[PDB]
Amino acid sequence: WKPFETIILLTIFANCVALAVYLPMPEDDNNSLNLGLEKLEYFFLTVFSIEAAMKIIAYGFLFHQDAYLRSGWNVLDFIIVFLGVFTAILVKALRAFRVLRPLRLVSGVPSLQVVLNSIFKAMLPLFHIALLVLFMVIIYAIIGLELFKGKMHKTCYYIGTDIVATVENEKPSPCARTGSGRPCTINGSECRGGWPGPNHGITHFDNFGFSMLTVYQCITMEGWTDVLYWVNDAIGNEWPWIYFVTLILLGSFFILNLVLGVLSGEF
Amino acid sequence: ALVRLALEAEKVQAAHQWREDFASVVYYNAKDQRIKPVFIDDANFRRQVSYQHAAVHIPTDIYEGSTIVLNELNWTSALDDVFKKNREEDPSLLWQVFGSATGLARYYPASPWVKIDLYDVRRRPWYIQGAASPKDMLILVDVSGSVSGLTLKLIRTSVSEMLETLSDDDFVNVASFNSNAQDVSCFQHLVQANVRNKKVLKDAVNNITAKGITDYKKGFSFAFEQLLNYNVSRANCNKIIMLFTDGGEERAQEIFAKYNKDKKVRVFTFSVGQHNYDRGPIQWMACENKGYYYEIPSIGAIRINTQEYLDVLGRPMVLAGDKAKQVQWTNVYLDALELGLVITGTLPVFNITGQFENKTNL
Amino acid sequence: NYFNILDLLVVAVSLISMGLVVKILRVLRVLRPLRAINRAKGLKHVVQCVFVAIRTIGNIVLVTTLLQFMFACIGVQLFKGKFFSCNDLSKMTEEECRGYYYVYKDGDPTQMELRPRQWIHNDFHFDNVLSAMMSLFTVSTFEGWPQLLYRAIDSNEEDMGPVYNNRVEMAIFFIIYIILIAFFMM
Amino acid sequence: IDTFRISSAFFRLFRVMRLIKLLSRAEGVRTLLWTFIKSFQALPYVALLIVMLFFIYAVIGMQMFGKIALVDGTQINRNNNFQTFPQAVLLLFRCATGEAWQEILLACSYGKLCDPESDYA
Amino acid sequence: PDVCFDNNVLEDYTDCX
Amino acid sequence: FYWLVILIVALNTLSIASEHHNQPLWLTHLQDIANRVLLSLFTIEMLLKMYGLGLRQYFMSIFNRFDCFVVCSGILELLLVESGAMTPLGISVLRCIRLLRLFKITKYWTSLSNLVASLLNSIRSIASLLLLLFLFIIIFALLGMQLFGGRYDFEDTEVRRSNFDNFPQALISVFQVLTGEDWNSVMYNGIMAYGGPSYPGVLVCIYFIILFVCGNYILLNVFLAIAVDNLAEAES
Ligand SMILES: CCCCCCCCCCCCCCCCCC(=O)OC[C@H](COP(=O)([O-])OCC[N+](C)(C)C)OC(=O)CCCCCCCCCCCCCCCCC
Ligand SMILES: *[C@@H]1O[C@H](CO)[C@@H](O[C@@H]2O[C@H](CO)[C@@H](O[C@@H]3O[C@H](CO)[C@@H](O)[C@H](O)[C@@H]3O)[C@H](O)[C@H]2NC(C)=O)[C@H](O)[C@H]1NC(C)=O
Ligand SMILES: *[C@@H]1O[C@H](CO)[C@@H](O[C@@H]2O[C@H](CO)[C@@H](O)[C@H](O)[C@H]2NC(C)=O)[C@H](O)[C@H]1NC(C)=O
Ligand SMILES: *[C@@H]1O[C@H](CO)[C@@H](O)[C@H](O)[C@H]1NC(C)=O
Ligand SMILES: *[C@@H]1O[C@H](CO)[C@@H](O)[C@H](O)[C@H]1NC(C)=O
Ligand SMILES: *[C@@H]1O[C@H](CO)[C@@H](O)[C@H](O)[C@H]1NC(C)=O
Ligand SMILES: [Ca+2]
Ligand SMILES: [Ca+2]
Ligand SMILES: [Ca+2]
Repeated sequence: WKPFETIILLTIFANCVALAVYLPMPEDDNNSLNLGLEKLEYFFLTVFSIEAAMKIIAYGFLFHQDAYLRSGWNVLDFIIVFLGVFTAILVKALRAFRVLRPLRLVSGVPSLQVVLNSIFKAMLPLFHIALLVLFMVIIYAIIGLELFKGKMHKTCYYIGTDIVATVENEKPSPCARTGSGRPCTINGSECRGGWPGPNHGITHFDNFGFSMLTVYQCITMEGWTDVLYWVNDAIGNEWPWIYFVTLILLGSFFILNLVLGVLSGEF
Repeated sequence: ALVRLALEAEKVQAAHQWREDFASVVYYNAKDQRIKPVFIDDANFRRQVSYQHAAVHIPTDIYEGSTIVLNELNWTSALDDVFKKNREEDPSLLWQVFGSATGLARYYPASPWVKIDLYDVRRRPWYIQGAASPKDMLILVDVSGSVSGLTLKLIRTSVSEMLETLSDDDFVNVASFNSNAQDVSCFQHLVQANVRNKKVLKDAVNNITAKGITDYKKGFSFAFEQLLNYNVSRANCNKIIMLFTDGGEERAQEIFAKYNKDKKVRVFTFSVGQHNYDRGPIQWMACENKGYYYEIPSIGAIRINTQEYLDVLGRPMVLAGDKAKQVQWTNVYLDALELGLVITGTLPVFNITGQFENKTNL
Repeated sequence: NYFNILDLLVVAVSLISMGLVVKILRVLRVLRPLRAINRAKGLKHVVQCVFVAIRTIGNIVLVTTLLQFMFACIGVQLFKGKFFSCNDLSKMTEEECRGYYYVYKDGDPTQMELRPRQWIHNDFHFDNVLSAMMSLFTVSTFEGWPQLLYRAIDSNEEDMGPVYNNRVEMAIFFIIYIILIAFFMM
Repeated sequence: IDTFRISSAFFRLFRVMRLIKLLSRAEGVRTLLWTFIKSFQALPYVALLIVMLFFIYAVIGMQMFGKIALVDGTQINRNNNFQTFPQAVLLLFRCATGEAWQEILLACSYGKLCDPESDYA
Repeated sequence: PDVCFDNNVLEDYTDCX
Repeated sequence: FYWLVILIVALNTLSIASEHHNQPLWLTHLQDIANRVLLSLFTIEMLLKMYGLGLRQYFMSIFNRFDCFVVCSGILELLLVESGAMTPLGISVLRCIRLLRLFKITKYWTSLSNLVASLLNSIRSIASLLLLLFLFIIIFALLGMQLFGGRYDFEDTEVRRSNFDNFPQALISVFQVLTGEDWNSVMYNGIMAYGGPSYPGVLVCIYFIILFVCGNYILLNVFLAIAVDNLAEAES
C-alpha cells in the first residue's frame, strides 16, 4: 500500500531498542527486564513472519529478486529454527544472529541503498593494493616464524616457585640464561623454562596463526613495540630491530598508497 | 580494678570539648612529639617494661594525626594515673589495657611491641567477647551467576574473615542460595563455631561455584527456618542474618512480613565488589529490620568492615548501663606480647556525656 | 645559518678557554648539514608545493586550534580539581590519604606488602587553560585517551577521589570533540 | 655438517625468499611495485629531511635526557634508553608512530634518578 | 551464660545507610 | 568600533580563560564583576546597532543574530542567580553558556563565510555516509555484547575497564577499537574470556579484525565523498 514501509520501519527500530536494553549476565542469570524481553522476541518473531508470508502471497519465488529482500527471509528462517531448539530445552549460536536484524533497517529505508551500492564500487581499484598487503603479511609471518620459534618461553620466576617476578608496572617479559638478554636482576629469582609469556599466551611466534596475528598488530603501528621489546629481551638486541623497522616502513608505505588508491577511481 | 578503670575512663570522657586543631599529645607510639624512656629488665613480664608511661599501638592501616585518633590520645591520657594506681595497690598485675573503638590500645606497663604487624585490637578475642552478647549468626551467600568474577573471590575471603570474629559461645551456619537453597557445609543446622567446626565452613566456602538465578524468596525463607529449629541447642540470643549479595531489584516484602512481624531478626547486608548493580533494595532490607548496610570495595576493606558489625550489637547493651557492667572472662589464649597462656577480664566502657542532665542525647 | 653556527662553535673555544655555555655551543654545531640541504634541488619542488597548500588551508588550521581553546575552556570548567586520585582507592579526600596501607599481591590476602599513600595527580589534568590544552592535545592525536577518558567518567566533586562508574554522561565530551577534530584533520 | 650451530639462522631466510618468485607471474602486482621504483624520484630527498630530523632530535636529547637512570618499570628502561645514539633513534621512531609518546614525556621531568655512573656525588 | 541483652523499646534505628 | 570592540572582546577571552583551581580570593571576585561590566558594554554595542543600522537589516545578518543570542543569555544568567532558586547543577550550566562568547572573536577571519560554505557543503555530502557509520558501530556494539557479555569475570583484581557488560560501555569500547587506540589490550581480553589461547577460542580474533578493517574502510569512504565535493569547488 503506501505506509507498509513505515509500519515495518517502526517495528525494526523497536528491535534496536529491544536489543539495547538487553543487559547480559555472566553465568546464566536473568534480571526481570531481561526476562521480559525474552518473551518480547516472540512478538517480533510473528510480526516479521506475518509480514514475510504476506510478501510470499504478494508475488512468490520471484520475490527473491531484491538481494536486500533475500536477506529478509534469511533473518527469519534462523529464528524459526531457534523456536525448534527452544522446545529441545523443555543454543547461544542463534543468540548472535538476532544482532543481524538492524541490517533490515538498511534495506527498508532508501538512500542507504545509494551508499552500500557506492561503497562496493570503490573496492575494484583497491584490489591490487590489498593483495600486496596480504603478501606483505605472509612474508613477514614466515620470517618471524622461523627466526623466533620458541624463543619467548623463558621466565624469571622466583627461587623455586610458580610466581613470575615483576616490578610494580613491569610487564611479564621473557629471559634467557645464555647471553645477550636479561640478566634477571630482580634479586632472588632464576630463569627457568615453562611460560612467562607475552601478553597471556597470545603474542607468540610459533604456529603460523599466531605469527600472522602478531605481525598484523605490528602493521597497524599499535603495540608494535612490545613485540619488539619482547624479542629484544629474549634473543638479545641489535639484530631484531631490522625486522620490525622494515615491517613498519613497508607497512606504512603500502597503506600510504592505499589511501591514494581510492582517490584515483572517483576523481 | 576493672571498675576503677571504667569509672574513671567515663568521668574523664565527659569533660572533653573536642579540640580540632593541635598546635599544642605526647604519647609513646610503641612500634618504634613522642617519648623514648628508660627500660627495666623485669621478670614478671619476662621483658623490658617502663612503669612510667602507657604505650600506644595504632594499627598500621590507620593514622597520620587524623583527628579522630589524635583526639582520643587526649582524654585517654588521663587513665595514666589509674593504671599507675593499681600497681601500687596490688603488684603482680599483668597488662592493663584500654582498647578502643577506633583501634588504639593503651597498655601499662609500656613496652616495645614485638615483618608486617597486623594486630587490629578490635578483632581480638578479648574484645569481641565483652563487646556484645552471644550470637546465633546465619550467613547467606549469593552464589548465583552474577557473583562470579571478582565479587565472588571477595565473598570467599570475607566469610573466612567473618568467622574469625566468633567466640566459643556463638553459633553459626553457612547457607548458600541461588535457584533453590542449601547449607553448603555438611551440617544442615546450627553448629557450635568451635575452632574445629569453623574449619569445615572454611572448606565449604572455598569450594563455592557460581551459577543460577537469584530469587531472594527461597533464600530468606530458608534463613528464618534455620533460626528456628529450637530442637538443636542454640544460644537463644541475638539472631543475625548476614547477606553477601552483589545486587538485585528485589525487596523481599512478602517474607519479612511473614517472619519478622515482631522485628526480632537483625539483618546485616553487605554488597561486595565493584558491580554496577542496584544497591537500592539491599540498603532497604537492612534499614527495615534493625540491620545496617555495609559495603566492601575490595580486599583491605574486609578487615575494617567485618568488625564494625559489633557496634550494632552493642546498641541493646548501652541502654542498660547500670547493670550491663558485669565482668566477662575470656577462656584462654596466647598473649600477643609473648607472656604465656593468659586469661583476660573484660568490661565495656560506655559513652556518658549528657546523663542525669539528660540531653538531646544524640 | 652559516654565520650563526660558526660563531657559536668559535665561542666554545672561548668557553673551552676558561675551563682550562660549554655544552650549548657544542650543540649549535649540529646545524651544519642543514646547509647541505639547501645544496639539494629536489626539495624546491616539494616544499614550495606544500606552502601553496598551506595558504588555502590556513583558514581551517586557524579554526581547529580555536576548538582546542574552546573545548579547553569547557573542559576546564567541567573538570576543575577532579582527576585527583588517592593511592589506595578507598580514602576519597585530602587529609586522610596519608600514612601506610596494604598492597595485596596477585590476588590473595596472604601476601601483604606495606606501601605509603599520597595524592597522585593524574599528570594530564584539566586545571589551567594552558594545562588543559596539553591534555586535549594528546586525545587529539588518538593516543592515551582511554586511560584519560575512563578517568573523566570516574570523577566526582571538587577534591575527592574517584567513584567507580559515576556519570558515564561525561563520555560524550570526549566523543563529540574527538569526532570533530577527526573531521577537521580530514 | 652440524649433524656430524645457532649461526645458521640467517641462511634460513633464503629458504623463505622463494615465495617472492610467486609475484613473478602475478602480472597485475609486479606492475604496481615497478611503478613505485620508477616513482622513487621525488621521494628520497624528502626522506633526507626525515633522516636529518631524527638526527638532530637524537643529538639534542642525548646530551640532555641522559643521566636518566634506566630503572625498569618506569618507561625509560633497558629497551627504551635515551643514552646511546641508536637507542635514541629508536625512541624517536616510537614517538613518530605515536606509540605511547605521552609517557616518555612524563619520564623526563624534574625528579628522576641520575644513573649511578655519573657524578652527582 | 545467663545474661544476654537484646531489643530495647528505645534504640532508635535511624543510621545504617 | 573596529577597535573599541576588540579591547572588550580580547578582555573577555582573558576573563573567561583565567580559571585556576584555587583563584586565591580576589580572582573569583573579578570573574563576576567583569562579566557584569562586560555585558554592560555588550548591550550598548548591540543597542547602537539597533537604532542606527535599521531594524530589519540587523536581524537578517546571521552573525548579528548570533550576537542577539549572546546578549540575551548574559542577562538571563545574571538575573537567575539573583533569583536564588537555582540548583548547583544549573549554575555550572549557565557558566558554560558564556563560553559561547569566544565565537565573538570570529566576527573576524575574512574568508569565514567562504569557510563555513566549504564545511557545511561537505557535511551534506557525508550525512548519508555518516549515518551508515553510526549504524555500523551499533551492529558491532550489539554483537560484542552477545559474545563477550559479561564474560569478563576472570577472578582477578586488575581493572579490565573497557568491558562490554552494558550498552554505553560497549559503545565506548567499540569506538575505542575503531579509532585504533589500544585495541590490543581489548583483543587480549576477548581471547582470554573464552578459552585463552586455544583452537576454538582464538577465533574471536575475527571479531576485532573485521571491526578494524571494515570499520576503517567505511571511514576511508568519508574521505572520498569530501574529496569529490571539495574538487567541485576547485573547478571555478
Ligand atoms: C553477517 C554478519 C555477522 C553475523 C553476526 C553473528 C556471527 C556469528 C556469531 C557466532 C556465535 C557464537 C556463540 C557465542 C557463545 C559461544 C558458545 C559458548 O558459550 O562456549 C563457551 C566456552 C567456554 O567459555 P566461557 O567460560 O566464557 O562460558 C562458560 C559458561 N558455560 C559453562 C555455561 C558455557 O568456550 C568454548 O570453548 C567454545 C566457544 C565457541 C566457539 C567460539 C566462536 C565464537 C566467535 C567466532 C567469531 C565470530 C565473529 C563475528 C563477527 C564477524 C562477522 C562475520
Ligand atoms: C587534652 O589536651 C589538652 C591540650 O591539648 C589539655 O588541655 C589543657 O588543660 C589544662 C588544664 O585543664 C590547661 O591548663 C590551664 O591553663 C590556663 C592558662 O592557659 C590556666 O588559667 C588554668 O588554670 C589551667 O592551668 C591547658 O591550657 C589546656 N590546654 C589547652 C591547649 O587548652 C587537656 O588537659 C588534655 N586532657 C587530659 C585528660 O589530659
Ligand atoms: C525437630 O524437627 C522435626 C522436623 O524435621 C520434627 O519432626 C516432626 O515432628 C512432628 C511432631 O508433631 C511430626 O508430626 C512430623 O511428622 C515430624 N516431621 C517429620 C519430617 O517427620 C521434630 O518433632 C522436632 N523435634 C525433635 C525433638 O526432634
Ligand atoms: C637484594 O638487593 C639488596 C640491595 O640491592 C641487597 O642488600 C639484598 O641482600 C638483596 N637480597 C638478597 C636475598 O640477596
Ligand atoms: C588481694 O588484694 C590485696 C590488695 O593489695 C593484696 O594485698 C592481696 O595479697 C590480694 N590477695 C591475694 C591472694 O593475692
Ligand atoms: C570441594 O572442596 C572440598 C575441600 O577440598 C572437597 O572436600 C570437595 O570434594 C570439593 N567438591 C568438589 C565438587 O570438587
Ligand atoms: Ca544477582
Ligand atoms: Ca597508539
Ligand atoms: Ca594509532
